[PDB]
Amino acid sequence: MQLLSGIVQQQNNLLRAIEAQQHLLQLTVWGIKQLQARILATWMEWDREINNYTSLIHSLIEESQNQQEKNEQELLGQLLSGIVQQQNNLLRAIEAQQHLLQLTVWGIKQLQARILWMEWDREINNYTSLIHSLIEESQNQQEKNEQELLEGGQLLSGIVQQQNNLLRAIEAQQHLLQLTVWGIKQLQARIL
Amino acid sequence: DIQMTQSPSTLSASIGDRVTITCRASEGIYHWLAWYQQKPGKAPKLLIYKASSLASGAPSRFSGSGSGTDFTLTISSLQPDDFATYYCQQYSNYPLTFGGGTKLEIKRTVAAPSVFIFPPSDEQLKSGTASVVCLLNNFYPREAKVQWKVDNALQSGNSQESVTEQDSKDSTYSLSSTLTLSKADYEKHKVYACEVTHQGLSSPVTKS
Amino acid sequence: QLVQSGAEVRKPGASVKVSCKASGDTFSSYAISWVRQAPGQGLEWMGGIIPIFGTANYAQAFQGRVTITANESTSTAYMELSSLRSEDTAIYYCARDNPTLLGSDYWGAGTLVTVSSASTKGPSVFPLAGTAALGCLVKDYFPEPVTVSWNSGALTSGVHTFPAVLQSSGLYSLSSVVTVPSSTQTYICNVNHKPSNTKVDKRV
Repeated sequence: MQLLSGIVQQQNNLLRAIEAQQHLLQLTVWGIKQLQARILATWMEWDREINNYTSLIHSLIEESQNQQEKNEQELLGQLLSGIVQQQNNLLRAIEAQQHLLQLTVWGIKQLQARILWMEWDREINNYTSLIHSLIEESQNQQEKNEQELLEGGQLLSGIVQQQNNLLRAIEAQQHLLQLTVWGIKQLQARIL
Repeated sequence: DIQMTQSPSTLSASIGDRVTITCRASEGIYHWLAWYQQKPGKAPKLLIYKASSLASGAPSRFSGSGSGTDFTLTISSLQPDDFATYYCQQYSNYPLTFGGGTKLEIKRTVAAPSVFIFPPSDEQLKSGTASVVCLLNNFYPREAKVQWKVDNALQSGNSQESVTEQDSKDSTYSLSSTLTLSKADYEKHKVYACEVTHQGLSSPVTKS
Repeated sequence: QLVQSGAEVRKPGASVKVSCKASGDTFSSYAISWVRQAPGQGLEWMGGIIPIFGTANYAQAFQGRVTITANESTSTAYMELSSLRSEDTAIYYCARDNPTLLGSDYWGAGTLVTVSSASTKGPSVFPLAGTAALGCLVKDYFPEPVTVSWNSGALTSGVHTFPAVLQSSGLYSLSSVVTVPSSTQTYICNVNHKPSNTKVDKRV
């Protein structure tokens, strides 16, 4: 039962990571709004919240990596294998998105110092590209998994359904992440 | 800023043919390139995003390709609805920028214009201006030259022209040329003539 | 999903402010672009705003003269263009830039702005004149547009309503023609010009 128990736990690890990511995205959105209001014309607390959620997500990603390793090892039919791979896919998307979020945080902080880049751009582009491919690969795995269900009870179908909601939440998070990159690029243009 | 250059500016092809159009950026834009389709009278419509993804409501006969600085849009077999102006747009960096457009036109057989002349109405001449009109009806291709003439010797340089969009059934153009002159110049001369050259005409046709 | 304000006429040197009304959803997760198109020309990006941040960017050509704002309390975005010149005469579109697509998925209907010294004025309609051709010359109106029918929408085939030309007076002129068998039928063109509130029907 160690695989099935690990797969269930890994679903909760991923949800918790995505939740923590969501709070972090809201903080970067606040930061950008505040910056725009000053060029139109609390930061110590903002730093602390950024540092707290950054630490939290780091520890949640570490737990999810360690659980992934355990499940992949216990795995060694196609359904379970698909479910484990889809956990890996989602995890990779979260790791990638977190790095993009940390690049946006860096941008905010630079802009902030001047209201108190070529390499940045290149890294944003590289990770954005990566994330698009990981989302595409998760969508493909999700179709596959849904097809395997047609050909363990309601437990496995339930997990497949929740993985669809986790991917949906990653996609929504990417939509808003990409919006913060556009906002930081608009602010960058204005100071240059 | 990033300059987008589309090639070719115009293209003719038969319904059922394949075409490729191209978009080139002045610097690398990764895959951050969108194509839009626009019909006259209408807003643009997204067809392709991120260089190669089909937008919702775009048929599979469309595809896009490319990366970096060089991009392409391909239609494997043209249907009537695909004849339109296509624009590319980069979303790599601000400010965002469109290409100059590629107009796609329907190819068919040569057809000669039926050509008609209309003299100024008496009611307009009352008031100090004469408008002489000349109609070229249902011809192909678009290239067609009008030469106005008053008392032969006088081939004039004082007119305006207008061409319809291609007809949706027979794929032809029509053209309306207006000769504007003062009441006194109108009433001084006797002979009013319109000389049409065109590919479907062995020789210039003159109605007067 | 994007509702734009009505057509406008202005004199050179004046300003215009055009609006675009969206939903709640649009304003919380999307960007708004403004894109113009002069008659017969191409699309030109004017600028954009991200309402949740208030950030904006403008094309080089309009730096100094354009302001884009968006107030989240009415989910309305605006575009204000100053020092209007005649070459600013165009259809102005708002567009929703979607960050999942990196493209514009929704467009407004467009707003005609005409920049000129002419006063609003209905058209004068003069006639013209195996098969044969008659027509209507719709002359000396301002501004665009004008609508043309034959026999109250009954006559459709053989009809060509030409694009208006802008004459050297600063007024517009358009012709509309039919081709009909030369072999009893009456023929009237019906010309609507909404800006002046004038409807004229000329027998030919």
